Amino acid sequence: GRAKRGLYAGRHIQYGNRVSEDGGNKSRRCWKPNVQEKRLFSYIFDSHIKVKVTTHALRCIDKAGGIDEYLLKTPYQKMDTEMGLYWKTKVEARYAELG
Amino acid sequence: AAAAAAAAAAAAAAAAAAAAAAAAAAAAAAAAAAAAAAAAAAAAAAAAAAAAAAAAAAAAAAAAAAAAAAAAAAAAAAAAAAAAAAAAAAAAAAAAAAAAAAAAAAAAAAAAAAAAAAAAAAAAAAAAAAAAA
Amino acid sequence: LEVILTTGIEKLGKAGETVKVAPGYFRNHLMPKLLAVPNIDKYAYLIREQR
Amino acid sequence: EMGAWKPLGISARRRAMLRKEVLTNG
RNA sequence: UCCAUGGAUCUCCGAUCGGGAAACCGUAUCCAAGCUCCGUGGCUAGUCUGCGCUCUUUGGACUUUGAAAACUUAGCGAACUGAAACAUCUAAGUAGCUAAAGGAAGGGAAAUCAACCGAGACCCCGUUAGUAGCGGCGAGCGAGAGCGGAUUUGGGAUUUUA
RNA sequence: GAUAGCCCCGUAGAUUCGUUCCUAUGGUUCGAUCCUUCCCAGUAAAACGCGGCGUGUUCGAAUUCUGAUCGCUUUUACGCG
Repeated sequence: GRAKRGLYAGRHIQYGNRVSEDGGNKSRRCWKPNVQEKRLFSYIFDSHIKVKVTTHALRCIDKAGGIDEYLLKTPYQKMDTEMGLYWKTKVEARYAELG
Repeated sequence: AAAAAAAAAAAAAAAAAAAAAAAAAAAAAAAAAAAAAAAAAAAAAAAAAAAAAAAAAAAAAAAAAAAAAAAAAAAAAAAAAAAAAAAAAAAAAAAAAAAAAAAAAAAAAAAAAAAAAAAAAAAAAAAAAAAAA
Repeated sequence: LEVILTTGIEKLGKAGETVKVAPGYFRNHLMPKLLAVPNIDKYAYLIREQR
Repeated sequence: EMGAWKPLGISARRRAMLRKEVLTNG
């Protein structure tokens, strides 16, 4: 629901039971994903950029090698966050500039 | 020449356009800075090859497609994608003698553009580029 | 994780070496301090050209 | 291939259907 | 009178320029190129010779906002009741609410079934059967593959290369 | 004005109506391919919690949807086998 503005890596809250240990009671609850607003560093702008990422997404940006070289990935898989689509197209056009 | 090739195929006659574009290849128009951009649009890159594969070698020989290492990656991609490994290694040695992308660096450069896998089966012409070519 | 150093630094290898390091110790620090870079080839390829 | 090559080239069901059609000729 | 076609006018809210106590109250720009209109300069008055405006209209680009019953697919998600009371279970992924979409939507051409034999996307309708399986192994929940019909479709990326 | 085949209107139908046999062609053909777009992965599993599986979830649950963590898999020999 906040992913509409966050870079939540498709990670999505899940609503389900919680089961007691012995009596077996079922009482509803949710599971909210890890969320740590961070200041990543984008080698295009070379200027810190503050967004609300998960840690799944954090580690993914890491492996791909930073926010920049992570942005240059599948738009029809980032297609969850249209503002993410915008991030991608902007950074890709600025690399175009640097080409 | 434009009028003649127009007679060949603006009327869209196929082998006529073929022989006429071979005649323009033989006409060997300039390829200095923008006339080469005209010549590729006269020999394209890759695709059907055949009659074009001649002006491919030819426009490589005009001076070279060394206008850029990047456009040279485009030209090597064309040569590979025309599945013409022979003309491919030919033009390869051609630029090599003709001030290529500095093989003492162009080696690893082709290595990287090969890890990009954009031009794949030209790994054979790359084995040539690493053994003889 | 690992990165490549744009300059030598204490307790770490020489300038032009590739070095394995800790994730936070790279992202929060040494990435913006601009002392090392990720080893995606786009940067690996710029290192040996800065040298 | 040099590694684990393209799976078998054709979708196994779109090989069985074709071998069925083929042998249907005898 | 009247029919059909096609044209004229065509008040307001809903409403979407701003306000709003619904049916009322407030209101275009920029730029070209058009005659008229209104002073301005020309002093050289020479089509007496020329500039710069406006209200307007054309013709553009700026200037900009859309709704439904059921259906579908999702997000949430309950109790009454059943068990002869009740906490696991049922009710029920129902009621209801929200969001998105089209006239259908989905689903879709095998990291699938079956059992050494074979099959061949997807659904939908019979059947396997209330069978097997689940379950304070209670109450109840309750099939897949396969057979019969409806359908009839695969296509593309593969590319065998000059 | 009572129960209508032939009293009336329609109704069957016949008809008129607007119902297929048909466009070349210049403008120049980005001159019918004188073009080519980004792929091994935080991925499959795994542990826990959940749940969808018509089979309370690993006291026995097989596949499975997802949250936090963590995370795999392969070209090279006298120019040739």
